[PDB]
Amino acid sequence: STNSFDEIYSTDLIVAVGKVAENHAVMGAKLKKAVELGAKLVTINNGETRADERAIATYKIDNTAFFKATIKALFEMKAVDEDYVSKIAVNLDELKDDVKNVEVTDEASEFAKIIAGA
Amino acid sequence: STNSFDEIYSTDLIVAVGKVAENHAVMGAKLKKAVELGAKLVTINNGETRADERAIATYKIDNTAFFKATIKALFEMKAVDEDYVSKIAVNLDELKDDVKNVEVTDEASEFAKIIAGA
Amino acid sequence: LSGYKHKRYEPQKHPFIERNPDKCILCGLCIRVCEEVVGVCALGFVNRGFETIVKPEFGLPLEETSCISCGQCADICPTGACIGKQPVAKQVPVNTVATKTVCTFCGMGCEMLVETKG
Amino acid sequence: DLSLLDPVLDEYKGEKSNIIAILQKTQEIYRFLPLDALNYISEKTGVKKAKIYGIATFYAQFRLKPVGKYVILQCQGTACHVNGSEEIKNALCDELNIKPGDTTEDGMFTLEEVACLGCCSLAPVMMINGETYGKLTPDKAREIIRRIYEREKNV
Amino acid sequence: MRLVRVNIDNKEIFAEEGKTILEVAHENNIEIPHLCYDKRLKPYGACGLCVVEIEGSPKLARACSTYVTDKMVIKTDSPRVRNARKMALELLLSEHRGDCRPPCVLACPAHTDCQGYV
Amino acid sequence: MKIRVGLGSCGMAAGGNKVMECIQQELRSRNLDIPVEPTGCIGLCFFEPLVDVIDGDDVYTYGNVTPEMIPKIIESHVIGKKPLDEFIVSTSFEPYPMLKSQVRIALKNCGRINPEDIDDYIKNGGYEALKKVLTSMTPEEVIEEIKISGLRGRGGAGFPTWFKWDAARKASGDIKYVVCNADEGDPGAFMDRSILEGDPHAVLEGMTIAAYAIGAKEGYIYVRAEYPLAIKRLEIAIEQARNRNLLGNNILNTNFSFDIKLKKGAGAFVCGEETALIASIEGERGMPRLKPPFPAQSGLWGRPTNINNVETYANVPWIITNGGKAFASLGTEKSKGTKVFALAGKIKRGGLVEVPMGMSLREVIYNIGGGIKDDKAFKAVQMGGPSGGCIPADLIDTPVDYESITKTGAIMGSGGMIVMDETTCMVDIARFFLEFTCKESCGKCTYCRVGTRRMLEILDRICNGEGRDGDLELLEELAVSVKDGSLCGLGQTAPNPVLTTLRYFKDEYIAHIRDKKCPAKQCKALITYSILPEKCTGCGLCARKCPTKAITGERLKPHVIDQSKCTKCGTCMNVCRFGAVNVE
Ligand SMILES: Cc1cc2nc3c(=O)[nH]c(=O)nc-3n(C[C@H](O)[C@H](O)[C@H](O)COP(=O)(O)O)c2cc1C
Ligand code: SF4
Ligand code: SF4
Ligand code: SF4
Ligand code: SF4
Ligand code: SF4
Ligand code: SF4
Ligand code: SF4
Ligand code: FES
Ligand code: FES
Ligand SMILES: [Zn+2]
Ligand SMILES: [Zn+2]
Repeated sequence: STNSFDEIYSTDLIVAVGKVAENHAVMGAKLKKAVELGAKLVTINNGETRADERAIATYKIDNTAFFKATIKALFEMKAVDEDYVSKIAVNLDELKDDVKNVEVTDEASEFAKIIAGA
Repeated sequence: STNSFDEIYSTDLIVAVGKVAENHAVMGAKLKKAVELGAKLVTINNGETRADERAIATYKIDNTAFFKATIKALFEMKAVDEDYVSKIAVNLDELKDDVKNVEVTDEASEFAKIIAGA
Repeated sequence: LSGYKHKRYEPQKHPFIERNPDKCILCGLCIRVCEEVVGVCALGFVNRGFETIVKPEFGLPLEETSCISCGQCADICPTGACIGKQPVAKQVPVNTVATKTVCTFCGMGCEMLVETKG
Repeated sequence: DLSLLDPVLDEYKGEKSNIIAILQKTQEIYRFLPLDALNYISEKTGVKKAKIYGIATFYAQFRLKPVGKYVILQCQGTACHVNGSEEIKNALCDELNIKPGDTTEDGMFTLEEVACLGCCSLAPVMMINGETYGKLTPDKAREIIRRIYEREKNV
Repeated sequence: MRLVRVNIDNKEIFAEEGKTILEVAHENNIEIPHLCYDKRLKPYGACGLCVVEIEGSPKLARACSTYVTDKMVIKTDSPRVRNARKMALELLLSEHRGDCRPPCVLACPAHTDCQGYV
Repeated sequence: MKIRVGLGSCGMAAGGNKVMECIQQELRSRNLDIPVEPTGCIGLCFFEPLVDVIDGDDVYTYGNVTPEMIPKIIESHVIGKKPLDEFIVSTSFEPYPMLKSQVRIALKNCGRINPEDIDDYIKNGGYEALKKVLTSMTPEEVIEEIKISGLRGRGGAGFPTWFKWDAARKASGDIKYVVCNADEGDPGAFMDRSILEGDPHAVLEGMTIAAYAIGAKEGYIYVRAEYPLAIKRLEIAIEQARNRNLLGNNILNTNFSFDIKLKKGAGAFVCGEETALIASIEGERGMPRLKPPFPAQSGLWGRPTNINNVETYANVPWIITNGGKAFASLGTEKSKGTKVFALAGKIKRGGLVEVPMGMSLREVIYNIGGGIKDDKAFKAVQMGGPSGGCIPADLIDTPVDYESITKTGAIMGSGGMIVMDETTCMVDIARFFLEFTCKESCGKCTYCRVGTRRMLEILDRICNGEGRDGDLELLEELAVSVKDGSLCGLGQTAPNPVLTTLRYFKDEYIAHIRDKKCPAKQCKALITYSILPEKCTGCGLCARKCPTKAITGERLKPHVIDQSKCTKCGTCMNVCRFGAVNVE
């Protein structure tokens, strides 16, 4: 993990992927508390979760292509500072070529808008 | 002593009698802090003190009569609930007779007004 | 102040939590913790006034509701109207000694006090 | 049945603050509150089942059991009670052999005590399916019950 | 920060603004009864055991929901408060069915924990 | 020529609907074109159904009308062109004396307009206050006008309405709410229902003026669903007001925009509380919240909310039109204006009255109400209802005023006024009020949840003859503890009937406890029905009327009661015209 559990209470946006609350009920309580404190919750899952009650965006996906579309959408809105990313990351052109032919959906574009606005 | 040192920070009015700050410098600092916190300071002494700087009333007395007149003034302005004092205290009529013939001065009346208004 | 007293206790088959309405002081803590902290909201008030009781959803057994068996209701109860059964062969009210340790069943690393006797 | 609830739930969908209105419409549709209907309301409205049960059991207008054909709203306000309305309720209970709030085993009468019906000057007052009766008396109330029973039996 | 000054049971306390009387008294090791309070939940005011006498208020105030203000005088064990708590506890015991101790323990002259060791 | 029939809640409970149907049928069969309208309750609820025949500006109010008398009235007044004067009860030139000592402000239009026609309300100086406020009045000017008028409460503990409006206005928020208590609460009060059935437009206009003063854009009416007539008339009035640009977006072609949604209450005495009304509107169970935050600072869904009664909202247009000083020139130095009282109980003339503040209760009863039914004695007035108290005969001179009534241990309350004479037991009344309180308590705090029930148990023991000695002081201690420890006002005011009855009528409790006798002969377990052999005539009516067949005897021989199987239902007194049965 990159960050600690405390920073959850102070982050702007939370993206909960999978059965986060179902498999770990205390994390569901922590997400509830964080959303009450002022965070924004986005849940990505293949089925229903207890965290959907206070989520601003709920995505029921079954394939990774969703995220790929998101990436393409992130490039379309010019939300990726490619200078900084090229300085810090490699395989950026390969990523651009990989996601260039995917179809951006309404759900993926909305997710990209939520991500870029946080 | 009837009360504790902490209550000084929370009392409405402080009457410092004698060389309180001169003999006990830390008490002078405590009075300065209490007046800064919102209290009102009255210094009674026969000479100058370092507590006169932030005092609302400064009295330079040399005799106990100043207090007696004060008591008489407290009776004249009807600031003594004699019903309560008669139940809690004795020698009240003797006190009234003792202070009946004294002369109320402007300083004593001002002190009595300060006491009754706190 | 003695008179009519409810007798609404019914035996239940739940392996972990035992609820006795006859010992309930109607503080609401179980409902408030299932709603505000856990977020499952499996308990609620039923009836009104002297007839008020705390019941799971639709008066169903705790197993048949959305309860996730976390035990928070039994942990917050002040007066033994909701208890968590002891993992022993015969139930016995004993004075235990508590040691702090860490749950090892998922990565959230929740801490707990294990209360033992022997 | 769980089919007539669709328009009622659709006209109050999207807000979890209309639950009491949904319960009132459900009671209008089904003449009582069925547990399966409460399950459906909780599923579609998004409100927890515990809160649905709490609201349903908190308010006096909501009844969880079927109610007989005739409802006897026997007013028990201050004016009627001062004018001797307790004896009216006792007479009705003794005649129908049921306790207040219950329904006869025949499924015909359902005595329920209510607040002021507005017509204090006719105290005591009892209402049966819209019809009103005022200036009553235990004997008179028993006579009304007997006349209603005989009139219905003759049909 | 800015500190409020309170007097709880003749003890001068410098508390922090935004706390309730329950929290301030817990910090200063003053015991106020409470049965429906929890730090994770919003106040409820049900049990009425936390009532304290605040000078200047004719009605007893719930320590779990009342906030400490500057120059406050609080009594937590005055005869009025004790009578209120006793009446609330008697009312709670009115609707209570249980055995605090089993009849076997009560029939032993030495009050041996028969049930416990059995 | 017009015909009006009084269709209130009590109007259709006395046959008013059938009277209107018969009038319409007679007019149709006679081939006549005369308007027939419904109208609210004028206050003479003991004369319903009331038929007002209007010729130009003259109004003739026939009372106690019947379908058989309708053809005579129609053919002699509408066709005969002459008042009948035999069944006439009131007229514009000589009004009923019950309406001569009343100064009416909230009930100004009640019974004198058409509740289902906005044009009739407009014709009688209606909605002009809203026009004036929207044209040439600042919201601060409106608040100052209400402040000068001295309006306060009219159905509560009594608080300056201007203070609530200013507190709601000064609060920060994009959206503010303006709510109304159409709930009556007190079981025996019907002023709000009659006002909504006879003058819903006054409440609507008052709500709109309150919103303009506050800045609200949406308002709520909390009417109990048990009152279908009030709901129907309110819906009709709201639709008519909307269709005339008097409610909704761009009211009166200006930037103001206020709308009202009727929120039907499910039925609870606790729901009348502000923090419980808010919960009921929000969809949760009506459990009262704690005092911080206050409804004015944050009410419905965490936004500023101003909750007021129906009567205080009806008072607003009159204050705006006639000025604050005119409203403040009536009453006393503290309580100013008029108060609506629902007179009921053992009274000769009951119904809605509107009396100026400072009027003595003796003037309200013996001068307006006509005295006591059957000209019996007079024991007490229960002012306030379950939260109020019993003002006895010796305190009959207390003026109608919040402070004067409060000093007697009662409260002004919503305005219910139940007169109880010498045949009504005080212990039974306290027991009845406590039973109502226990059946309507929200059951959150143990003081109201258990204290009220235990007090009810003590009173039941006293009434049932099982009252152990040493229960008066324990009842008083329970009452004081419950009063000073409960959360909301239901429990803090529940002990009031017990506290008052134990102050002015303690000897009744002593007799119920010490002598085990009922001074008023009302509690069944403390009385006895006995037949004097001399007085009886052996007609057998009482014997045949017994549900338990207690009384047996021979013909023309004195009947003998069966005390073993006597349920003390009191049927003998009702059925024996010879005065043979004696209760003692
Ligand atoms: C238990 C209880 C029931 C109440 N019921 C009503 C009611 O039915 N109608 C009403 O106008 N006020 C009622 N109130 C008073 C309200 O608290 C509040 O005063 C009212 O909503 C508006 O006050 P107002 O007189 O200034 O308009 C009730 C109060 C309590 C404590
Ligand atoms: S165990 Fe947990 S989920 Fe189940 S009722 Fe108790 S608090 Fe709610
Ligand atoms: S926490 Fe215990 S005492 Fe409180 S309401 Fe729940 S079951 Fe009753
Ligand atoms: S660590 Fe995981 S399994 Fe253990 S209590 Fe916490 S959430 Fe449950
Ligand atoms: S220990 Fe507590 S819950 Fe158990 S019987 Fe005693 S008082 Fe009641
Ligand atoms: S006094 Fe307490 S129990 Fe009674 S209605 Fe108010 S909050 Fe509920
Ligand atoms: S009181 Fe009723 S039961 Fe008793 S004798 Fe009279 S009629 Fe019969
Ligand atoms: S009604 Fe009166 S007179 Fe007739 S039998 Fe009964 S007691 Fe005798
Ligand atoms: S109290 Fe019963 S009709 Fe008014
Ligand atoms: S802890 Fe229960 S009222 Fe405060
Ligand atoms: Zn009427
Ligand atoms: Zn009696």
